[PDB]
Amino acid sequence: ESPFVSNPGNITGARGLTGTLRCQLQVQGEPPEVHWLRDGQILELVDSTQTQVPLGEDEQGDWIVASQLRITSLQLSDTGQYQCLVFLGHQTFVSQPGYVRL
Amino acid sequence: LPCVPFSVAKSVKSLYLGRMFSGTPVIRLRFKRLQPTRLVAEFDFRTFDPEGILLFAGGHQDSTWIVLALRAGRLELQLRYNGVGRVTSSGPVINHGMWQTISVEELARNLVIKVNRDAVMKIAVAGDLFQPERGLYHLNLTVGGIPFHEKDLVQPINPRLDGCMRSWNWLNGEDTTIQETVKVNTRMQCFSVTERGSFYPGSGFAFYSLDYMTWEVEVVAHIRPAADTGVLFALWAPDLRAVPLSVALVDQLVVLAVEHTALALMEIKVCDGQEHVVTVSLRDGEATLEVDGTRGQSEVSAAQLQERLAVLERHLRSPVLTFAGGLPDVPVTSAPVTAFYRGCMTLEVNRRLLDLDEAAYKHSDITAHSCPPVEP
Ligand SMILES: *[C@@H]1O[C@H](CO)[C@@H](O[C@@H]2O[C@H](CO)[C@@H](O)[C@H](O)[C@H]2NC(C)=O)[C@H](O)[C@H]1NC(C)=O
Ligand SMILES: [Ca+2]
Ligand SMILES: [Cl-]
Repeated sequence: ESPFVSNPGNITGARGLTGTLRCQLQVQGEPPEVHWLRDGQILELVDSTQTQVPLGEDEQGDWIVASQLRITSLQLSDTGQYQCLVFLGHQTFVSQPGYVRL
Repeated sequence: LPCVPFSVAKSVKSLYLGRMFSGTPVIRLRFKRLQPTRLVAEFDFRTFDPEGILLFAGGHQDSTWIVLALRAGRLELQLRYNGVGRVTSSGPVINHGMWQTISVEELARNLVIKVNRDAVMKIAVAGDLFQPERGLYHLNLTVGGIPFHEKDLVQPINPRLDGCMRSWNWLNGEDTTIQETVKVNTRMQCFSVTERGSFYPGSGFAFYSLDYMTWEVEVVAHIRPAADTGVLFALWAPDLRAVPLSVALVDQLVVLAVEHTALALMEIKVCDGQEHVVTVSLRDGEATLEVDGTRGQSEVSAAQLQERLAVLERHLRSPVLTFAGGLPDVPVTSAPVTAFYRGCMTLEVNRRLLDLDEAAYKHSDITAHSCPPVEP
């Protein structure tokens, strides 16, 4: 069952548009890094802001984890299917996708 | 049911920095950026707390970072730049409980710290906080603490910070995650209004390890209570499971006691929402209790006092723990009052203000450096 509480939206518009997509999850224990995927490829080069908030009184309790990806100038190579992915142990979970095109 | 209710009001758009038990941060942010990026952070800030960590920005422990902090009511910056660490400490008093704007910014070859738009610190540095890798620019930022043990700061510090942020801005980003999750977790929000002291909701205590050796016990307590009953201050001798000294509210009176026997009583208007000052002084062949300048009558003969003070004297030669706000579930026959305190209180013992951030143990629901007001 998915830790993702929310999944990236869609962006759809002109060459040069700036916008954001985000995703959020909730996990038990040490919070994972969030990886942004475009057509199944983890993007190493991104404008991203990741937030971790511990909910319990202890770094081993629950955490909220969010990531925001930003597209500064829309163009063809930014086009695609966007999803967040995390590794919890050896397990993997992918979010519902979002779509960017022109 | 408490005779005097306290305000329960919290501000929805705030962030409580003192929520984590250990000076673990309440927020962790990690930035990846595509072009060179200069640190900029701006937040409003309110505390009465004179010491603790506001934020950390940089890479990691033995790398390059800054930490902005409070020491002695004033801002302290610590920096590590390629292996070499440094600390400066400058500017106006911060912990006055009034809102104020703090900016931290990377500018040319300087870091610039501003209070209410006044630059109060400007330090030359050789390097950038963002760490280039692969044409990716990386930075970690934590609020309300640091991501490593405080051992390894340039200069050690107690990072617990009973303080508050609002209207924050990190790197001019438009992410609204922090605001949204504070909204839904009241525990992350601050008292709408704070006044001075420490708040005891009446579910626990703090303790310390203090020496009193002739010998001496002086306590001044400033209190604004919610309830007519509760232990304010006490000593507890673990090995004999005894309570060699206590000062407490009971039914409306204050009692100063040695084990079970009351040495003095003073009347007090506990239920009027007013502040009061309780002071107690004891030493060889002397014990006195004051409430707001007036002295309580002795409850014991001169002969029984010497017996009681000599028992207390005996007790102080062995280890005792000093308790504020309650006792550890002791025998009902140990002391006159064994209940928890509810309300606001500041304590000073042998002429030293007790900082609750420094207790050996503090129950997490006691707020160390602020009290909500009395409820209108
Ligand atoms: C930001 O902080 C993280 C800690 O989350 C740093 O990454 C860790 O670095 C250690 C050793 O230095 C590695 O062993 C870990 O595997 C890392 N953990 C994760 C989850 O990545 C990271 O380096 C910091 N960023 C920068 C720029 O210094
Ligand atoms: Ca503190
Ligand atoms: Cl508000």
